[PDB]
This record gives sequence, structure tokens and C-alpha cells, in this order.
Amino acid sequence: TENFNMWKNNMVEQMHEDIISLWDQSAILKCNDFNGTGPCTNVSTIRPVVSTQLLLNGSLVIRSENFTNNAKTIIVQLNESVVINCTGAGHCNLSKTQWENTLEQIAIKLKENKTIIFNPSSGGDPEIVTHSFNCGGEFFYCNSTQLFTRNITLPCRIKQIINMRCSSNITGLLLTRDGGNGTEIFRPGGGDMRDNWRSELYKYKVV
Amino acid sequence: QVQLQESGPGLVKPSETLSLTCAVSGGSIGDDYYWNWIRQSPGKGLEWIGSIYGSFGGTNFNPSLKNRVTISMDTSNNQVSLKLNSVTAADTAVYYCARGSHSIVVLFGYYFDYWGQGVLVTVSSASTKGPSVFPLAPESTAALGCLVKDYFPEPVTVSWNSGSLTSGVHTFPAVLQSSGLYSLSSVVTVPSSSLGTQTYVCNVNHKPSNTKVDKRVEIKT
Amino acid sequence: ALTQPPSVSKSLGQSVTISCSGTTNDIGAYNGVSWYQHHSDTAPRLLIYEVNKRPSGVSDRFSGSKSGNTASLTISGLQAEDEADYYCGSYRSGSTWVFGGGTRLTVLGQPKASPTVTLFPPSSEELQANKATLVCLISDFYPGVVKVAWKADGSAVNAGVETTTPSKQSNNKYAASSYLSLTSDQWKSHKSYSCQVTHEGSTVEKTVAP
Ligand SMILES: *[C@@H]1O[C@H](CO)[C@@H](O)[C@H](O)[C@H]1NC(C)=O
Ligand SMILES: *[C@@H]1O[C@H](CO)[C@@H](O)[C@H](O)[C@H]1NC(C)=O
Ligand SMILES: *[C@@H]1O[C@H](CO)[C@@H](O)[C@H](O)[C@H]1NC(C)=O
Ligand SMILES: *[C@@H]1O[C@H](CO)[C@@H](O)[C@H](O)[C@H]1NC(C)=O
Ligand SMILES: *[C@@H]1O[C@H](CO)[C@@H](O)[C@H](O)[C@H]1NC(C)=O
Ligand SMILES: *[C@@H]1O[C@H](CO)[C@@H](O)[C@H](O)[C@H]1NC(C)=O
Repeated sequence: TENFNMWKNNMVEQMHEDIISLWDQSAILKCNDFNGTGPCTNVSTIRPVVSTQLLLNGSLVIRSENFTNNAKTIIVQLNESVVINCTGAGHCNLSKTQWENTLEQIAIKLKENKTIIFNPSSGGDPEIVTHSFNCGGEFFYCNSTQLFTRNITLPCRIKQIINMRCSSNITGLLLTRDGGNGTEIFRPGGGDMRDNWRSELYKYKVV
Repeated sequence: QVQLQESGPGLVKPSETLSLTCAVSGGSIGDDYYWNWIRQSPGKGLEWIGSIYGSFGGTNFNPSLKNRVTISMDTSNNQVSLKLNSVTAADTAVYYCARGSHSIVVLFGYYFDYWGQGVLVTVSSASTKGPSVFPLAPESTAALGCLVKDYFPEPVTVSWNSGSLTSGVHTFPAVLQSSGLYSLSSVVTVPSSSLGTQTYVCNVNHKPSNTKVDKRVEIKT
Repeated sequence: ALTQPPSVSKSLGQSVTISCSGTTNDIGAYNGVSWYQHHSDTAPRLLIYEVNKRPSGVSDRFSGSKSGNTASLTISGLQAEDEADYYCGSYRSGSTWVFGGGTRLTVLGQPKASPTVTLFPPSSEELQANKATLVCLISDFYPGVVKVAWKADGSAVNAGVETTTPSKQSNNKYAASSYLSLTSDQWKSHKSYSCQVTHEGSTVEKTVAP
């Protein structure tokens, strides 16, 4: 008996460092079941997609280092994916039905007995207020208002990498709780990329 | 690449609203930058207050000021504004306006590459008092000056010959008298041969009291 | 906030390293550390951005690094123009932005410089208001410690004197002022006031007269 801990996973911070490094373009215990607990009963022995709000193309449940803590981020993992098409002409079609069923499934998982509401990002940072992501040279900034309040269409801003069409599977989500009342308000999160990558490395350790 | 100039009231009473404005020249505030307000109180270090992002008007705040700060952008006039509510003397400080540049914020953040000069704002119950302005006159070189006497609060602007004279201008820091009033002196060092020919005028500006004075400075009878 | 030592001293020619100790949510979450120089009466000047990058033109003497939750700025071949306050700062999760507490850098070995002194008599215009202010302006001296003594006809002058505390000019030297506040009647009651500025042993005197 010795414990896993995805919230203090030094692996995450090592891979974080080197993805950052790469972005200047310009043994191991695996566990099977989980959630990053202490004891792991069954013991064996990576897309650096930069994105916010949503997780794309990953392992396919909700996890938080502390749910009582509104400041802590909620990583969400889906039992079924949702295909999202994105075009260089500047928008994203998305199945309205397929998307609506998803929110309410996440909504029952959140009730763990009260009202659940999803609202747009509180404001401030453009790469966070929008569902943003890179996609082969280009970088999309799409208003996800319609997403977080038979196709749904999302307007997109697009920048090529000048600083110094692609389809996708939606693996999961990043969420923030308004923790200040008989209502729990959830808004789209992101920013700390380490969360993207412990979303995937939850079931690993080093010893 | 871009100039910023802060402005606003120099004096505010406790519990009232401090209001400032940044006028941005050379670029447009509707562009992909953060426009930030930053301040420094006497003795303390820098403090980020907040930011607004040009593209859509979204704001970020220092968590300990959130409940009494707003920031706006005026896309005509090309200005950004700060409103800080329910002030106290702890809000006395030099206020800076700064542009935020970025590559990908989620990996590299953002940074402050262009700043204005800052405007002093003083929170107090003391009344305003405009200064009296007096000339200073008596080698191959002569020293002429203006004495700006007994004003509150800081600062005062002194220029010479409407800004057309720069070389040799030295405006000294103010002295504080036990009355609570400030005085300073501006000195310009002219060619001694240029006297009797060139005219020298100090232009004194005390914004909090709406005092604008020009004094001729001559070597007298 | 983020922690820096409040003050460090080195000497001309040496190297100095200023540490900024942050948290897992700023420095450990981003390569977003920026460093700022701040001179008096100037706006903060950007030095380093994105941990280690420089704008043109801040010299090669400046460089930034990162280690875990701690960043560092190093300055080589210290010149007098580097005596300044230095601030580190970083973007922080939850869309906030945070500055360090500041480090005040002192640079020893700076060549000494003797004060220019200029003494002004009261204006007739002030005297007509029944007052008389004598103005002793002292500039371009280093180090920034001076002693001002007022004399009236030779006798020491105790009262009516207000001297500022020395401050840095844009050319890295110091400046200060002394004001002797008098009444019209006192100004005429004597026939030669003088200002004595004393800076590192030696002493300059200027003299005005009714
Ligand atoms: C979770 O957060 C709550 C509120 O922030 C706190 O009271 C509790 O101690 C935390 N649990 C931990 C740190 O295990
Ligand atoms: C999006 O394109 C993909 C093809 O890879 C497929 O899911 C489908 O044809 C499109 N879905 C839409 C438009 O909802
Ligand atoms: C949906 O996507 C297709 C191609 O991806 C595009 O031509 C179309 O304009 C989008 N919107 C609608 C409403 O069809
Ligand atoms: C979509 O997002 C942009 C950027 O955040 C915002 O300016 C715009 O108002 C949003 N659209 C609607 C219909 O609110
Ligand atoms: C979604 O993922 C499956 C494998 O999990 C893959 O076969 C499929 O092509 C993916 N769809 C898209 C649109 O990328
Ligand atoms: C996700 O996978 C699809 C299919 O391989 C690909 O087109 C898309 O670029 C991937 N997403 C990202 C963000 O790379």
C-alpha cells in the first residue's frame, strides 16, 4: 500500500515544462479501475493540444483536488464524445441535440439536489473567455456563449502563429464554480495547462 | 510604437470616487492588447489594479480591489478609464497606465511594454491651495528661476517659454513646510550673453486648483 | 504577492542576482515572468519578458531565468545607471496579475561629484507682501549627503530653515534645496545672508545682499 496523487503529480510539471520549451518553436506505476486516490487496487507497470474550456482528443466522471473549494478546477471526462467541426472560414458547427444531452448529463453528476446552471466566462482573458485551441498552424478563438448557456454555429476568430479546416472529438471539459443561495453556477475554465495534462496522467505514478 | 498619457483630479476626499483617464496615441485601443492600471503608493511597491482587453472589453481585477474598481474603454476618443470607489488615504499613489502585450497568454502570460508617466492622486480632507509665483534673478552663464510658493497638493508643472526652452531647465523637488504646504523652484541656466535680448518666462501649472501663471523673469532696475 | 529581498548592495563592475520567489500558480504555472527597472521620476522600464527574452534595446548584461516557483534576474558589469528599484512580476491563474515587493539596488564605487550651488535673494514682488524667502539650490552632487548652514552677516542661523532630503536627478547625481523663510523686516535688518553647503569635507558658500 502506497498512494497515487494526480493533484501532486510531479510528472505533470515535468511534461508541462517541456511542452512550454517546445513552444519556443517561434519506473512507472499504471493503475486500472480511479480518480487519483490514495490506494490503487489494480496495478500494471499524449496530445500537447493547447486549449481552454474543452479537452480535445484524449482518454475517454468528474475530478477535483477539492470540490468544496470554488477556486479549484473541475476536470470533466465524458463517457461519449461530441464531434465538433471547425473551418478556416471562421466558424464551428456542432450538433445541438448531441450537445444539449451532454450538459444535462454533467448536470446530474453535479447535483452530488439543487439547481444547476451553466453561464459564460466571467470576463477578462480572450484565450479563456472563448473556447480557444491551436489546429495546425492556426489558432481559433470561438465564442462559446451558445455552448454554455440541427446545428449550433459558433463564430470564430483565427490567428496564424505570427508573434515573435479541422474536425475534433470533445474528450472533456474544464469548469469553475461560483462559490459565494440555492443555486450552483458553473462557468467555463482553463488557463493552467497542467490541468489539461493531469486530465490524462491521472492514472500514473513514479516510484 | 505607442504613447500613453494619464490624467484626472489631483485631489480626492475620503469615501469619494477617484476617476482617471489614459489617452492612447499612435495605436488603437480596439486592438489585441491589455490596457492596465498600475499604482505605487509612497514607500510601497508596484500594484496591479486591473486590465481591460481591447478586442471585446473584458476585465480582470486585483482580487482585493474587485469590490470597488471599474475599468472602461472609449473606442472613440481612444481612451481607457479607471474608477476606484470609496477611497481612503491608502489610495494615495502615483497611478500608471500600461499596455499589455502577449503571444499565447496561457503559456507565457502577458507583460507591460509601454507605460505612461503616471499621475499623482492624493486622498485627503485638506483644502486645495494654489501657489504664489515669484521670479528669481541676481561668469559667461546666468541662472534664472521661478519660486512656486505654498500650494497643496502636489504636483506643479513648470515650463519655460511655453516649452520652447529645454536645455538648462532644472525643476527641483518640493520642500514641505510644517503648515502642510509645498514649495518648489525651477531654474534655467541661460547664456549670460543672451540677456537683454532673449525673454524668459516661466509657465506654472497647478491642476488641482486651476492655477495657470506666467511670470516674466528679468534682472531688475 | 511575490517575495524579493528588499535591498542588495554590490559594487561597480560586479554582477548581482535578484531572486523572485513565487507560487505554483504564477511562476510555476507559466513562463510569464517579467522584470522591470524603475528609476525615480521615470516610468518602470520593461527589462525581461517571458522568463528570459529582452526587448531591443536592453543590454546583454541583463538576463532572466526560472527554477520551479522561483525566478531570477542577473546584472553584469554594474554601471551607475543601474542603481534602481527592480520588480519581478507574473500572470497568475484565475486571470489576475501580480508584482513582487521590489528590490532596491545600491551601486558602490560611484565617482564623487561636488555640488553646484545657486543662491537667490528675495524678489521685490515677494517683499511687497511683507515676506522674504531665500532660496539655496544645490545640484549635481554625489554621494547624496549634504549639510546646509545659513549665516546672517556671519552669525549662525537656526530658525526659518527648511531643507529637502536629497533626491536623484536623471543623470544619476543628487539634488536638494534649502529655503530660509524671513519677514521683510528681518531681510533688511541684516546686510548679507549666506548659504553654506558642505559635502564630503569641503565647503561652498554663496552670498546675497539687500
Ligand atoms: C477544501 O476546501 C474547504 C474550503 O476551501 C476547506 O475548508 C477544506 O479544508 C479543504 N479540504 C482539504 C484542504 O482537504
Ligand atoms: C463534420 O465533419 C465530420 C467529418 O470528419 C463528420 O462528423 C460530419 O460529416 C460533420 N458533422 C457535422 C457537420 O455536424
Ligand atoms: C456548417 O459547416 C459547413 C462546412 O463545415 C459550412 O459550409 C456551413 O456554412 C456551416 N453552417 C451551416 C448552417 O451549414
Ligand atoms: C461572442 O463573444 C464575443 C467575444 O467575447 C463578444 O464580444 C460577443 O458579444 C459574443 N456574442 C454575443 C452574441 O454575445
Ligand atoms: C473520434 O475518436 C475515434 C476513436 O476514439 C476515432 O476513430 C474517430 O475518427 C474520431 N473522430 C474524429 C472526428 O476525430
Ligand atoms: C483531433 O483529432 C482530429 C482527427 O485526427 C484532428 O483533425 C484534430 O486536429 C485534432 N485536434 C487538435 C486540437 O489537434
